[PDB]
Amino acid sequence: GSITENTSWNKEFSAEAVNGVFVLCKSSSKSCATNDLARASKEYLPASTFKIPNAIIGLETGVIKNEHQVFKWDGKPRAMKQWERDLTLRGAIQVSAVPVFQQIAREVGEVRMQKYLKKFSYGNQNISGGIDKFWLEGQLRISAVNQVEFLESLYLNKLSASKENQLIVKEALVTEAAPEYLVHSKTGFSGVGTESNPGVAWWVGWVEKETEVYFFAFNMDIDNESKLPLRKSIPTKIMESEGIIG
Amino acid sequence: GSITENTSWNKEFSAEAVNGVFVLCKSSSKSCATNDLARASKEYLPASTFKIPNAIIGLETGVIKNEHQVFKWDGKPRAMKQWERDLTLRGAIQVSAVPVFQQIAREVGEVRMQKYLKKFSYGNQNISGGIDKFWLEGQLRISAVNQVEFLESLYLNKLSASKENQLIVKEALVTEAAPEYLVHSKTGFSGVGTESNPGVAWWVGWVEKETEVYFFAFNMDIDNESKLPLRKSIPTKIMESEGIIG
Ligand SMILES: [Co+2]
Ligand SMILES: [Co+2]
Repeated sequence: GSITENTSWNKEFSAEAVNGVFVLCKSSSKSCATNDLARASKEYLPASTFKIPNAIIGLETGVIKNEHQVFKWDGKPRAMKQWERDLTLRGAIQVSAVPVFQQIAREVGEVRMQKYLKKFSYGNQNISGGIDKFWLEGQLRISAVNQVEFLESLYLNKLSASKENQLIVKEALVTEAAPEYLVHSKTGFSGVGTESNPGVAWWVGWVEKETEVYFFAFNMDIDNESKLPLRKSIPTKIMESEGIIG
Repeated sequence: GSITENTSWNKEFSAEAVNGVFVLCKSSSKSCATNDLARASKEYLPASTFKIPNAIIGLETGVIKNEHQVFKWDGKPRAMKQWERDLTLRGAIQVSAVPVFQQIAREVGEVRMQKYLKKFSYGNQNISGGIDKFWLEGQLRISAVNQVEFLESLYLNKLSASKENQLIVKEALVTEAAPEYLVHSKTGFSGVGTESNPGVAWWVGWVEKETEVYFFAFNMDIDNESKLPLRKSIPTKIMESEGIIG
């Protein structure tokens, strides 16, 4: 494949005073475009975007029984109110109920987790810092480019997991459905960090538009929760401008 | 396997002077609610709702290679401009590209087609009169209740087909995606026939709302295409009133 830097998208970033990068790749031509080649290769905490490989591994190892698996709430308090209730896989993925996936990771275990991340070529594959924390506040790091490569393998069912489990996770990732296109995506947010070293916000996934497929990965520095919506609005505006969605 | 009449839905029909039926079943098809007990089991030509079993059979027999199958347009005139282009499986289903599925049917062949419709307990299983038009103008008939049972089996991956192939068709059927739910569905429209012998319009599928699932099937007599949008608005209004979608 190839990648080229462009500038026609910069306006979307400057208008919101955002420091970030968008990587958009066209499947048929194996061609990618980005506003920042440097940042496209910089690696950041996956945060909730890790729910994608975590879900696949959970299914492949049997921790997650099947597509109809219901994650029953133990009634015990949770960081969020929307996390306090029974959830399906898609439900757990969207409200991004950390507790549910922390449990999954713990059951998967360090040896197996390490094994699949190697097979998935997932970022720096560093899971040190707590089996249930590495993707949240640990050592794991991944770039936007690596995100799209990973998502393409998932789309093509080429990851080291059953076709069935990859299919299950892909449908759970459906976020927008239109007659002409289907959007599979996942958000991520590590936190606000500081102004010196801000946290990171993500939005990655792919668009099946007509006979074409567009893989995308977006990330930005964030030191204030009020800016969260930008993780989706900026790349959405870009893809709308490209005539892919909207 | 009970069917219970519900009078709180009739208003949606009478308000539009529509003769039809809506069948809704929470959790499973063994207990369903409907506005018309008799019509709920009355069988009608499936029209394009037949694309669901046709797609599954196409995949099972290998006629449809896999999930990424592209159905190429030969450049010859098709009934709708929206059909004159290459299409993916979901693309063909969403725009209801009849010629794509007619070719799938021809390749499947009468022997295999008959075998699978028997396996799926699909309506009266009558495919006579022409392998590429039995669901369009032939003698094949299926009721709203049968549609729900068929869709339920698909949801549970209980049809006589690989889990992989059922998953492929289920994603291609996604028509609405919201944070709290996903709607899998397919429309149908036989034509307008006459006033004395009206055609039929369908909207069948299921809603995955939170940890619950609702299977539904709607059909109505129709002799004027201007009334077609009602196949969706009436059942949508009923499910919105039930607090399922919207
Ligand atoms: Co897809
Ligand atoms: Co589903």
